[PDB]
Amino acid sequence: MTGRQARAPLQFLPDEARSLPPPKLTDPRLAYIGFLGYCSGLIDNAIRRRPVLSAGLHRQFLYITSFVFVGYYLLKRQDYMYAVRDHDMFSYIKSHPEDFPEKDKKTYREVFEEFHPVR
Amino acid sequence: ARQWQPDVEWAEQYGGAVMYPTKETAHWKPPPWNDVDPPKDTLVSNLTLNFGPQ
Amino acid sequence: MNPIILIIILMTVMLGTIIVMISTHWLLIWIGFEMNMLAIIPIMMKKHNPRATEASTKYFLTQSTASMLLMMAIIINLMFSGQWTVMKLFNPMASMLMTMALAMKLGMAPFHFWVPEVTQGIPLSSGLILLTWQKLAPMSVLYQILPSINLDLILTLSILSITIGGWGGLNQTQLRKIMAYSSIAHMGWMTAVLLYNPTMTLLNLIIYIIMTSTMFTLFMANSTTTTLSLSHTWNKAPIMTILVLITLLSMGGLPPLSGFMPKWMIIQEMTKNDSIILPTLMAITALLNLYFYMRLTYSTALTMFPSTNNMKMKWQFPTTKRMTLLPTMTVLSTMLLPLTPILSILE
Amino acid sequence: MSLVYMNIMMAFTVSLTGLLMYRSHLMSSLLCLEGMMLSLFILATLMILNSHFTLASMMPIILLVFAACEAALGLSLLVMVSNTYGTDYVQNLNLLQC
Amino acid sequence: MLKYIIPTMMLMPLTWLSKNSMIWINTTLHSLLISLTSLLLLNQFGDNSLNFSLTFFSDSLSTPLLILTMWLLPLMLMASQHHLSKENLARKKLFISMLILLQLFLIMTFTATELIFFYIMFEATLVPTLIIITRWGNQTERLNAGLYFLFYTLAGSLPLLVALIYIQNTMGSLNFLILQYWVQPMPNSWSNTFMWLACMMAFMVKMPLYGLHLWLPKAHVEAPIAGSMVLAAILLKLGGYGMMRITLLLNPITDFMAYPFIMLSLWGMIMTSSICLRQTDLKSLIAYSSVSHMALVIVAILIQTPWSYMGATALMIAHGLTSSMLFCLANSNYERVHSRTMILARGLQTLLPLMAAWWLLASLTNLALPPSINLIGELFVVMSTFSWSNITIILMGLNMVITALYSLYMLITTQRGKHTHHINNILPSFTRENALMSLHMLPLLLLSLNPKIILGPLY
Amino acid sequence: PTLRWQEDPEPEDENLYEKNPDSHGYDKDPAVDVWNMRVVFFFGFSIVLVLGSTFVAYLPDYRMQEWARREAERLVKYREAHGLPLMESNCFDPSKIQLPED
Amino acid sequence: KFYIQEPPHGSPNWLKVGLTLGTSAFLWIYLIKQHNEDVLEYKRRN
Amino acid sequence: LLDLIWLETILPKTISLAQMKMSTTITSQKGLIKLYFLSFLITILISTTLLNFHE
Amino acid sequence: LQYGPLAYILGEKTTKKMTENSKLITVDGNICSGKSKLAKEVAEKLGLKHFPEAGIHYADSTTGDGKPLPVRFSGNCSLEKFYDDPKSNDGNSYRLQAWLYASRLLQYADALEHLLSTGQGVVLERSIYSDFVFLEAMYRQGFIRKQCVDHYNQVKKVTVCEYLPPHVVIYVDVPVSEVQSRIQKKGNPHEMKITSAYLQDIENVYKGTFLPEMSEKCEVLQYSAWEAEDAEKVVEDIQYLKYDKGPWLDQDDRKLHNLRMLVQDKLEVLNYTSIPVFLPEVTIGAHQSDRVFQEFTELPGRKYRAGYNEDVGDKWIWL
Amino acid sequence: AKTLLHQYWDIPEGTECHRKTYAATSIGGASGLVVSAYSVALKTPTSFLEGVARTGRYTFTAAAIGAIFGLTSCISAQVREKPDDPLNYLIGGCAGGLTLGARTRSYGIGAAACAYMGLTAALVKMGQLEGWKVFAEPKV
Repeated sequence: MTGRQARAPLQFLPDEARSLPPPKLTDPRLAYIGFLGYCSGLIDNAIRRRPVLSAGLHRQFLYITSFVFVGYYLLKRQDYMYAVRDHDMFSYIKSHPEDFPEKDKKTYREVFEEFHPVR
Repeated sequence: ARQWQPDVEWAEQYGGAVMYPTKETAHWKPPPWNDVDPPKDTLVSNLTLNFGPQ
Repeated sequence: MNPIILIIILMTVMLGTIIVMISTHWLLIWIGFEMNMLAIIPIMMKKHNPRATEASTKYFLTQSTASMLLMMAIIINLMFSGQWTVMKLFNPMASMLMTMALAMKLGMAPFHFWVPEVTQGIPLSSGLILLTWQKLAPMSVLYQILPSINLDLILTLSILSITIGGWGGLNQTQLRKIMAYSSIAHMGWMTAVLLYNPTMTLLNLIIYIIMTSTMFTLFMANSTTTTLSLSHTWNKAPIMTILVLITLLSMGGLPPLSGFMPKWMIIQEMTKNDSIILPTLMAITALLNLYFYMRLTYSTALTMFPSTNNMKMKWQFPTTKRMTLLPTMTVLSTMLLPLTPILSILE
Repeated sequence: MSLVYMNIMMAFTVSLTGLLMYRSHLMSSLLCLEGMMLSLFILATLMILNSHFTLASMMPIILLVFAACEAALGLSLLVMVSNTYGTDYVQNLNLLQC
Repeated sequence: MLKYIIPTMMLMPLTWLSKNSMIWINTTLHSLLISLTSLLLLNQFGDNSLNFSLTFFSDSLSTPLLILTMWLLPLMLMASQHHLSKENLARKKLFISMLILLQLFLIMTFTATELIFFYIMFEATLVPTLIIITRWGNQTERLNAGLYFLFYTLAGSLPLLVALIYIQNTMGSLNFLILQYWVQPMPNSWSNTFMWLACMMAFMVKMPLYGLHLWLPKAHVEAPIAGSMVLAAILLKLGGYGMMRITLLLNPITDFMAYPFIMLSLWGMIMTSSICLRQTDLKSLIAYSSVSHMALVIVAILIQTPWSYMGATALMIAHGLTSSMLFCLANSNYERVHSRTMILARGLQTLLPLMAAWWLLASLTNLALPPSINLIGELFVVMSTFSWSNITIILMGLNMVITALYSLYMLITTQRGKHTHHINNILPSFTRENALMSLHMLPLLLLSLNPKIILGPLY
Repeated sequence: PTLRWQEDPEPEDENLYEKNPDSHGYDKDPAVDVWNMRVVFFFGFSIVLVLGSTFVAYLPDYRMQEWARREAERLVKYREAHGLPLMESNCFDPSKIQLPED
Repeated sequence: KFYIQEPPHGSPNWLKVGLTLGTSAFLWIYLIKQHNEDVLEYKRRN
Repeated sequence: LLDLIWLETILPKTISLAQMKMSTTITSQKGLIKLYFLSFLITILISTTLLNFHE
Repeated sequence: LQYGPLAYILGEKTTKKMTENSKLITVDGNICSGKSKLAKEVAEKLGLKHFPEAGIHYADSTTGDGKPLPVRFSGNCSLEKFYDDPKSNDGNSYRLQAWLYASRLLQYADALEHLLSTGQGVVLERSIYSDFVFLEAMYRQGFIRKQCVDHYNQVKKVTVCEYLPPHVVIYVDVPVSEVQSRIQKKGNPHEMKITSAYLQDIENVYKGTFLPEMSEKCEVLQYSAWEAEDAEKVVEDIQYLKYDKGPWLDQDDRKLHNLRMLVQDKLEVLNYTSIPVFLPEVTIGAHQSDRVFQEFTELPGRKYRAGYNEDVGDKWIWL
Repeated sequence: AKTLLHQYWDIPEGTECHRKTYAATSIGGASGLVVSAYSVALKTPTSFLEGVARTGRYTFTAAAIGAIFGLTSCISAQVREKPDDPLNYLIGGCAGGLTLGARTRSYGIGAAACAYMGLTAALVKMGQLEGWKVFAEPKV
């Protein structure tokens, strides 16, 4: 997609984003990001030859805080982008009627099918 | 420890300059570990001049 | 090489790339590419040896002739319809010259003969920073000038770049030439999708830069140039082994790891067009550029080469180098399979 | 079409082929880079004077100050190459073998 | 089935922070808890599947295979000591957690809604087995074995993805139910033949078909025992599972382009049952035995009969059990004599007087003795193929004769008649090995009593 | 005049017998071997095997079987009682059809 | 105990751990405040 | 014959030797940069006159 | 610790710590003569730090506690076996030589690092140039196959050619019989078991190659056997020594910064210790390396970054 | 050029022979001149006479591949008269592969050339006859 809010160039979220709900508490994707943050802390304890799962707990909580925060803002922008994609799609649906005809859904009483019986 | 381990001839295969030899690969050499090729001597420009008599 | 002056030169590399990103005027883009060249020369020759001298020579000649060919393209563009906007061009000849100048700059298969030469003799910091920025910045310009490109040009360069970067990579027993051939293959992938949906290409740019950052960080961790040294870093440093395992399989492109989200999303928004024979050819060649990764992984961790001692001396001294940002970039590069709907973060 | 544009584009293409094929001197390669600079200079300047588009006469002065500092960088590189060898030939550059 | 997924994620870090001499009991006990938990699922009633929000469902195409995998995990694990016992505690934890991850992606693979997710979990099945067999393969070409494994499975499985994206953007989403309900035949064009050839060829490589079965035997002779059993049973029956899933679409052209594959599998079945008669390297006989049985499976899948599909899933489950057992006895013999060669290890009638009974019972289940479920599978496939062509029963019966011949020759060669009186190091057989025997065969007979479960969705 | 190696002649036949002949299959800790006996001979045979055998001995009517038995009995009793032929062909309505005519 | 000529670190400073915990708790408070503002904005607009 | 050695000569050998030959012809180049600029020249000329790109 | 380029820029300099006490004085000489006596005499009478006998277990002495670990972790040199029978097929000369080279390079980097750290100069004995001479002499005895000498020569070409030489070299000369008398009087039989032509080749090479190829770099003080054991005369001769020759007079500042921030984190130096070339006397195979590294990492002191090593300290691992 | 590969597609298939074969020789000779230009620019044949000889060998061999392919295509199309099946060009690709093996005077490379060229040529005719577009839609 090309903007379609190619007016404000790096408006990270307009007031258009303040009408859809934000990502809620204990959504599974932010919990996945938090587990990835704990894994980042585990491997940061692993590389520096300090004991893994020990003596770096402030760094553990730092990494978890940072990744949960960044993933929260990414989820917000993500949901705004899919919402504006959906709304522009439906605006183009409602705009032009005649290019999108209602296909006359014939029931199976008259819809013929080639069969080719398999043995 | 009874398990097979890779050895000196596998090590000789996975080394050298390039892996697969040709009829032309003999000019390639393994790189120096310093990445430095120092020795050459440039004294041909000891250029003479006859500050002469007159 | 005073460190204040090094901070100055790195800020000028940043400045050249930002000037490329920021303008609508074509001469500012040419200024940005040139300032990028001028400051990326002395990130090389951080050592003394004349290998860096010859590498900087070859890189300077090819980079400057690509920049001059781009200036030719802009000047013929304004021989025709005269505007300084970065938009759809108004000359097929100028689009031809412009795509070939960018093909010489960021590496394509008729034009890549300087890339293992420049990456062989230089240190790893210079190689990392030139691979990241010199494969970043003209993707912005390509993203801008995409609506006026003959598709034969980009597509032929991309196919041939992937297959040459694959076929060259099998033989090298170095490391930098393996990484450079992989760079050519990924630039072929990142160019091949440009005329269809460029969000795919720019997200491939993000993922490839994260991958190359993890790679050259793990090679800054231990001064290794051959696979022999990789085996000795198996025997001296054990977590490095499994990280080389995971990141090398992620450069391979295997699905439960996060090297798959670049390729497969490209194939999705590629085969929603009527091109099927070309994605299956390209992805079989992406099967081809994985064998040198496999022999590299074999030489590191899956097999255990005999190791020279004095590691008995080295065991008292742990890995006391510096790491740029190793764990964050690592677990961002590896465990990012299920966030494929972070496709749409880009636009 | 302003027929002088044909000969200046001809001079560009000849200077480009001279930049590409070259015998032994990297000095001559930098010299053909300087000539290609001059060719793009004269073509862009005659463009701007045909158009009377004199707000943007920035192309000549800025194009040639930048490409001339490029040529200065190349000259210092040739100084370094001829320092760490005897001459500046294309031969005795075949080390760092691919 | 997320109540099966999340205990597997809650089983892995326990092994990481398990103390010394306590990794084993924890992993074994909790995997047996997972086995009872797996046994809870078996509920599939009547007309439909049993669905679960979008990702999960269960059929009898998937339920006995899933129960097979989760029953196989402790058996796998308890085969996998005493040949890495002197290795490190950290490397032991790494190996066990790798197997747990492989089980997790296998459950992901069998409980899949979309074929895209099936492809992701297919090569997720691929990746850990590589590292396992190449690291611990314990011979000089475990390198070559892992490399052939990975390149054949990728290079076959890869254009399947492009065909699946094509089916995605030509028919909407890729639920198995929508593809039951929105499918329409695609006639004999050429591109239909290419798409069918890509999908079926990816699965052919996974089976293995006879054209590309050099894949298998190096990866069986050059693997540790856990990866051996996983590779054989779960990977080949996973390939057949995937073919049974995809073949619901594209019916009308398989009659036109299935004639080379059926022929290749039949003649390769005869040639493979002949080649596993006369080889050395006792391990590899069961490898080509598995090749022969999966060739029979392929013929059964593509001749498209309900009798054929019931016999196909019966033959899958029975051969998975029998081949996993017989690999474990082969590992017991290699623990004894340190050979892998057939003609060296001899005797074992005086010595080891009840290990021989498990060799006998395994070879009789392989022989298709008539209460073995192998015979139920082979019998239904024979009925269907004689309905298919009325003359190909001769290849079936010749396969039957040669199958009984090589299996019983493998019995009586090494294990009937005379010790070589220079071996002199065998101890009497451990309770662990006999425990793995009675964990293999007691569910086989107690499934052989009331086997109405394991037959397919065309019950 | 060359060796190419340095490593020791290893390993040996570390018999798991000749130390603890009462012991079961795996490694040298003589308590947790008894614990393994307990866990694999109570959780593989006692609580899993015979419980699964009695679970598969009777579970509900898998694939609707006894339901189908009794429903077929009642329907054949119906079609005996009304005199119409049992299992008439054309399961769909022969009137509710539209053949594509020439 | 057991060391010679220094332990280089291991005895941490008392500005870096306080800095990291302070900015971490600050970012948690800021994201909680952000979520409360967003729920208020959503329920005020709809 | 037919199983082992003939399948090893059909599938892996032909592919592997083709990739070996193409690798040992592509990467087997020397450092005369005149040759690389001549490759650039013939690439520009094949782009101009052989296949039309401005047309 | 905290040292780097950022602390260099935000800090003052690295230059103003000069001179006349910060110096590399290096007393070298023949075996059994030039050792801790004269070096600790000048360390007394100059007020300047000293380094002891740079031997096998210096790499043990440089960290943790200074316990000499046995030769399964700090060997496999077997110095007493080398003095008993230096002829074995199993390899006993070159592993010892490479171990001595790496340990002397470590102590040389320690000396240069403490020299750059504000002073106040160090006195050294038997540096790495002398180790080069030592291996060349025992090659002249015919104890090492020449290919392995070429391996060591490649190591020496790679490593030392980007460092600095010492300031001054004080040579001790003692002839054959007086060395034999002193080595009798010390009483070690393994020291007595060494042969005389070995000392003769040490004398020949170490007089005819080292002192020539110094060549007014590393200015010298060549003392004989009769004129020695006087700290007064040699310390007076060091204060005579005007500092005008060698690379040490022109650095200017930036290469000193490179040496300060390169000699720290000593594995950076140790990157080029093992090349490898694969060495049929040196490369230990896989199984022995595995069990040696495991039975090293179960020592309680060297157990994963000793600053964080539990049951040693540091009583702060945050609950 | 695109215009004369379009001329090669311009003949009905069908037969208008000597012309389909001449178009095949032209395409093969153009490809041989391309590959000979690469192989003379990347080798320094030293000297110009050997460069002319190598270019002559590569152009004559690629043009002979084109000639023999056009010959057996023309004859198979005249005989069997079926423009549907690409089996005619399967035969054509194998004939070109065997003659490539003859011009390289090896047999294993020739048999592999028969296999690969026959399958790719049958694929080219097969995808042209069903209709698979060249390089792009380029639309969506």
